[PDB]
Amino acid sequence: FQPTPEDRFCFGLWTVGWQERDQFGEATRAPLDPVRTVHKLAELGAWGVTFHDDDLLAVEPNRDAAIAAFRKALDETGLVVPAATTDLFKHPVFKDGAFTSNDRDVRRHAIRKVMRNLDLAAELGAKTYVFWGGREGAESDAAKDVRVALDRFREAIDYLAGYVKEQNYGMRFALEPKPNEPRGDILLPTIGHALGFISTLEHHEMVGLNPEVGHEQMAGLNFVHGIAQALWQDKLFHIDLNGQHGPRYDQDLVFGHGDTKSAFFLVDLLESSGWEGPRHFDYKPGRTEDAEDVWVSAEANMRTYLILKERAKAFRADPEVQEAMRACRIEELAVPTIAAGESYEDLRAEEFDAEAARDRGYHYSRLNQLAVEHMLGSR
Amino acid sequence: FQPTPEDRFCFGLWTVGWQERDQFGEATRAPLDPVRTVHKLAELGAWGVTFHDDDLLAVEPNRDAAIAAFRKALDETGLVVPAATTDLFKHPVFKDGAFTSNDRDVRRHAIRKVMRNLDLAAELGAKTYVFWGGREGAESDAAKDVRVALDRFREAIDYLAGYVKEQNYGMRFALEPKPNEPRGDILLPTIGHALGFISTLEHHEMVGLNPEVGHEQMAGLNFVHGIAQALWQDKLFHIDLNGQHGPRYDQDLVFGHGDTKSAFFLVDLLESSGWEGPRHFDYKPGRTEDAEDVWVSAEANMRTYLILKERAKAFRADPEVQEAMRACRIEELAVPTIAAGESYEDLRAEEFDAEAARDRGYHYSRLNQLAVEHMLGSR
Amino acid sequence: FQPTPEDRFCFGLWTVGWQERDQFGEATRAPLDPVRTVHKLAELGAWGVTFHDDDLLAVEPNRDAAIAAFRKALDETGLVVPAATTDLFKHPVFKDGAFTSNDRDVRRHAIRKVMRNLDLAAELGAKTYVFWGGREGAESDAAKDVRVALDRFREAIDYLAGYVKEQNYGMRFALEPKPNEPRGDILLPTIGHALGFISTLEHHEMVGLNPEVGHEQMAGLNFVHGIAQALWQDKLFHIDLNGQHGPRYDQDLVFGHGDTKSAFFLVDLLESSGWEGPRHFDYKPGRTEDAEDVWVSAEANMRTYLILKERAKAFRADPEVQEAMRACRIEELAVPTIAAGESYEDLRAEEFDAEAARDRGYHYSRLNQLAVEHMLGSR
Amino acid sequence: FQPTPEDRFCFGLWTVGWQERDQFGEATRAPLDPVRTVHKLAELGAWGVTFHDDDLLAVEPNRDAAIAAFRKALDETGLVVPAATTDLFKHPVFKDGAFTSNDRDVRRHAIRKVMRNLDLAAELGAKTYVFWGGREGAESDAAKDVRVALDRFREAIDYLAGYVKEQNYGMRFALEPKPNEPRGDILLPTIGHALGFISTLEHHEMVGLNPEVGHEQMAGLNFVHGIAQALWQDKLFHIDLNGQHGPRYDQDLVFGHGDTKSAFFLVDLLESSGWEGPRHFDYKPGRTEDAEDVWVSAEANMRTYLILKERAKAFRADPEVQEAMRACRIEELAVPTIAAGESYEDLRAEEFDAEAARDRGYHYSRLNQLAVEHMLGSR
Ligand SMILES: [Mg+2]
Ligand SMILES: [Mg+2]
Ligand SMILES: [Mg+2]
Ligand SMILES: [Mg+2]
Ligand SMILES: [Mg+2]
Ligand SMILES: [Mg+2]
Ligand SMILES: [Mg+2]
Ligand SMILES: [Mg+2]
Repeated sequence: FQPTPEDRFCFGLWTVGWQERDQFGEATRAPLDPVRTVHKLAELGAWGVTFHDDDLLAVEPNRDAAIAAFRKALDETGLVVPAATTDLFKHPVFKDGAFTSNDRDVRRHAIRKVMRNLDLAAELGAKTYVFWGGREGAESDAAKDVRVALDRFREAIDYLAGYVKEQNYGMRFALEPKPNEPRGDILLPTIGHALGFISTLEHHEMVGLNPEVGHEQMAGLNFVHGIAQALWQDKLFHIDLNGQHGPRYDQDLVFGHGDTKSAFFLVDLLESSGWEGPRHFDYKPGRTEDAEDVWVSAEANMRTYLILKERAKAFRADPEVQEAMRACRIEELAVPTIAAGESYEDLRAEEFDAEAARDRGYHYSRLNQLAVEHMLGSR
Repeated sequence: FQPTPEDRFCFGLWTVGWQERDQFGEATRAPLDPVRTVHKLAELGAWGVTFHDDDLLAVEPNRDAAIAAFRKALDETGLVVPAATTDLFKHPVFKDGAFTSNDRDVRRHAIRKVMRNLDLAAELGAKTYVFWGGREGAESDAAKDVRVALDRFREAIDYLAGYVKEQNYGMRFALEPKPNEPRGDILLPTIGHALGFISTLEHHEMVGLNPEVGHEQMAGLNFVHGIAQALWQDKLFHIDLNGQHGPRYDQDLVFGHGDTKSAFFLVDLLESSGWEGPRHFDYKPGRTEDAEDVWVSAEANMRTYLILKERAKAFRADPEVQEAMRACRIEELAVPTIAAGESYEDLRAEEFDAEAARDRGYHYSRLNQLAVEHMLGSR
Repeated sequence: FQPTPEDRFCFGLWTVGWQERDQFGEATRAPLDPVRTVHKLAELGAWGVTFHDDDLLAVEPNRDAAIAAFRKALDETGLVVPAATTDLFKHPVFKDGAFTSNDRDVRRHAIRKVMRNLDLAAELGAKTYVFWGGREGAESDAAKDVRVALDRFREAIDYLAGYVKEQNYGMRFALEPKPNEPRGDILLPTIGHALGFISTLEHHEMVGLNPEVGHEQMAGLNFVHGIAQALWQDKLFHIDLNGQHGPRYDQDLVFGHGDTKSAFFLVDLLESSGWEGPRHFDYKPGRTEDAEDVWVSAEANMRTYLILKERAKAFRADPEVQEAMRACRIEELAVPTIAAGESYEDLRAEEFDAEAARDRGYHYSRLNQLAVEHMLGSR
Repeated sequence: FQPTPEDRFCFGLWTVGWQERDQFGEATRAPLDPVRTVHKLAELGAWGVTFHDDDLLAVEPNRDAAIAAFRKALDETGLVVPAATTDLFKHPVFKDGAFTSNDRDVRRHAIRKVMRNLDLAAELGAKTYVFWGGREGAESDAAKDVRVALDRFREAIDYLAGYVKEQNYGMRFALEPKPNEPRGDILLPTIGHALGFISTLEHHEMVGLNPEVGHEQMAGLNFVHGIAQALWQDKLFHIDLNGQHGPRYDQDLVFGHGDTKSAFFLVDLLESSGWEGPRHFDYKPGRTEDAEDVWVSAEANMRTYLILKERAKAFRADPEVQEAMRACRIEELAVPTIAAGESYEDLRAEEFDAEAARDRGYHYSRLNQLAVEHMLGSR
């Protein structure tokens, strides 16, 4: 269960570099030099790293010197930068939003900040750029008219998309939904809301999703179903893997360590679909954990993914599972409901005896049990 | 606070006619004759009624005789039928889904059942047809590949949309999202997921949403924000009003009796946007309630809406509120971030002093308090 | 992974016998003869069966004949009856509550109904009697003063406890908490609330808990922590095992098929604590499932428990895990904070350098990863 | 709606003094001098203030000078200190717990820190001392054996209770339940769990609850029902008022601004029960809000409470409401189920015709609607 380059595992600098200052307590770890993160991640088998613009400054406040030290580390290790993003949430000026601040001068500041990091991302070869609208939203319904906020959100995203097209950066945008926290409610709270928003964009073709396991689970939604819809619409441009124990604060646990059963079926879907995107982890080591524990937790993300991958591969390869699937008539769902040359009257000429068929079973008990037994390594 | 025809209040037959058989107990009220519902609703000031195809049979099992008695009641009262829908969830053959049953013969049965009621809906003048995919989904991830289920869901909806176009019925379709119950997870679980799905339809122009207060709240989402996005995309084709106390079983309370503050801001948004759709109630009187209580609860829906409407009208008309809104700079959100003749270099030529502006306040405390005081009738 | 009598697995008649009529659809399975359930469960390795009084009537409406057929089946198989309970929730007269109905004649009916089944339970050798107050509660705050409802709840439970003492039945009572459903909120909504209530009872010594995995999880609570507190107070008199996917309707999935990670740690705690109670399953096979699927799902409960038991046994036996636990200083939590002969001034004479110790790590990353790897059968 | 001393309104220093640094951003307000808070709160009509030990140091790092400046402000204003508490959650040494840290030296540090502030609280006349175990818990099940953690929790609380008895401080302890945040799960997660824990204490008589509106609502529980049980057990020693929008991060909104309907019924219960405790607010002004907004938000807490108090007083005084309550037979719940001289055979001699009574209604529709109409100020 050792990670390989083909696994395309990657981490944000802000994950292993998180200082673990929470709502009720001080930081428990010192700032981590991104240069050390790049070397330690490379040594563990990570293929790539991602960053917010300001992550580069964790120990070096001079932006030019911080960028140079980052690139030197990437040169020495061969670590790739598949994606980058903007910090539009820490600085107090974004307290009311970034792209959707009431204050026009703040909105323009946000756009300019992204443009500078778009420039840097392209030079590093990042072909995907992530947008998490963490400050876009409100704590009360009177504070923000969401129709007008979406006007400004659409305006910012389409403006930036036209910018990258003018520069011929060849990049795609990935919107990261989140239902709440730090805002009482965040705009585009789920995979679905972001998909609906994307379809109104002038530049819709180059905008897709960066769904996060824990974010959809904060709303109690099924992450596997959401990823299925993202794949179905060809909008899975990025993914963020972690763990979460349902609707509460964003926990950012190690992938597989929240809803493990859902993680098993997520890996099953990613692998079986042949999705070729990076397996990116957006997690926090934990406030109990020291500097050495950090690398244990980074390894744990990749190892858990690899174990679940083997379990899911064995699950689908098992003749007992393929037999159970046929008993459930799962493959019959792929047959079109309507035939190619079939008219409305052709359809209404056929009848169905619903009373003869009312006692059909679908035998998911067997398939469900084989799935669980495979996950637990007992088959 | 007496309802008028312009209020466009309507009820489904299945709401006041619910027998109150739940997961753990028998029915507490006898079947209600739809003819009596039409007369009692008309007497209370309702403008319209809606129905599932099979609702018409509550006391009369002969479909032709049940339709005739329904139409006679509608004739005598002047009650309108703005919308109709299909029962694709009670009969055991739909236990695995209707449009997304594994069994092709069940999928075709579902389509034919809808087509018959589309025919009847058009004759009654319903110009909106509602689809709640209550059986579409699964209790376990192994049971249903959602990519393939969405293929079949899209296929059914587009097929039916082409049917109504061929018949020149002039109707629009309204998809009703729901996150769970009766299925462990339902396909298209939120307003967002349905919007994303609609955008892939061949007949996307004639398909929109029927969001339900309690359904989005079962996922902890902000119903006012979701309706705002539906309005923003011009997809609010129908609405279902009721109450809910967050993530639990679907409660179907009287509108305003769950999250009252959210109901206040929902009415504020519906009225201020000028949305002209019907105010439809999808609720249950309650298992403690007898046949007479039923009509008290129906009146309570309309009365609560009307009180909240007056409170929201007074809220926006208050000079103190308009002053607070200006202090918050709410109106400045409507100013485009980017000017019409502004280039990228024009934008990057301007700078922003983020440190000079870090202590700006937005003064939502005052606006929030005026909103609450208006809701509570104290202003 | 074959069940043995020492595993003490048991099922309620209402679990495998559930007809799968839900809030939105008809029953999909026919009534199941309890006689057949007793034989089929015995054949699968179940050790015991439990029942509501009225479960015995599923196919035989004559109570005396139904009891006789039940006892004959138990005689032939050697199946034990460790516990019994009362149906105080199906009949319409309980629509407002049973012990806490406003109507005094309903409260007295409830008490008499329990007394009759207490009599039958004793004859069958049940030494634990379960109380699920499923109708005790309200949908609105105005409907039920909970202080007065708890007066009546306490009165009923203490009255019944004195009855069983007068009869020398030697039984204990197990209160089953549930946060909601079918009521908007149920009285004694969690393990905690039931413990607090029990401590006010005259007969507190003979009253404890029947916690259910899915019930605490409907409130987002940690079932393992709750069982730990129940064990800590010596009040775990019964347990109900199933699965649930967080806050939504009560799902009654196969044990281990909801939050599998929590199920792993629950089995770890039950086994390591040496708790000797029965492992009772309160689940539903599923509405997609036919009569044959039912027994697959019953077997699946016991098999999943047994696999998790082996994984947890291997987890604790692993020297790597014991080493990780020592690194975390887990065993040091068992050392009393205060020594036996230590005064307040002795304690205040010692000082602690909090700044020297601020960077201590607890190394849960390693222990967490070993736990997950053991659950997944990879160690 | 102007606050008076009899309203007993109070605020923690940490509420209006919160700097609004959250999980994703910097502080937006400067540290607030507690001296200014005492004067500004007094001017607004607050009756009291409470504090964590370390709150006194917000602008003055010398503890003796900070205490002296605090007491001078209290002298000048006549503001009372009804309660105090300990910061056992900010400092990194508490990252694994305070009373339930694995490390014995940390547990003893926690106890000594509380003892010093118990000493100061007594001098200020605080007769209630609050314990929020915010760091007591875990993010994973392997990290903390809750049985052993509760041993140490009980040990600390009983030790401290014996200390205050030895000193003759005459104070009572108030345990503050919270389900999660900052820990994945917190020990004693609800009102119920704390009540059960209290009943095992040697010093149980002097230990009760400090329930917080938003904390129970984070678990989806009914705060009014929980307060009812606390009152019923005579354990409501303190209360914390704020607002929350269901299961998500702890929001700390202005009281009445989350679940307003529940706040209405909470005020109804507090006032009608005659509970004489302080009405304490534990809230945050909001990250959008500046130094002046802070006092608007403090006033808003008291004003919202007072408006709801008037609405609830008018509700109960309304003859229409008393008539509706009688129709519901609410008063009949107060009649004991069993008569004083009634034997088991006397009870079993009476019979109940359940079929004659199955169609009784309870008419909560009318009472519910009158309650909502009163809350909205329309009666
Ligand atoms: Mg996150
Ligand atoms: Mg992320
Ligand atoms: Mg509903
Ligand atoms: Mg509906
Ligand atoms: Mg259950
Ligand atoms: Mg149960
Ligand atoms: Mg709080
Ligand atoms: Mg508090």
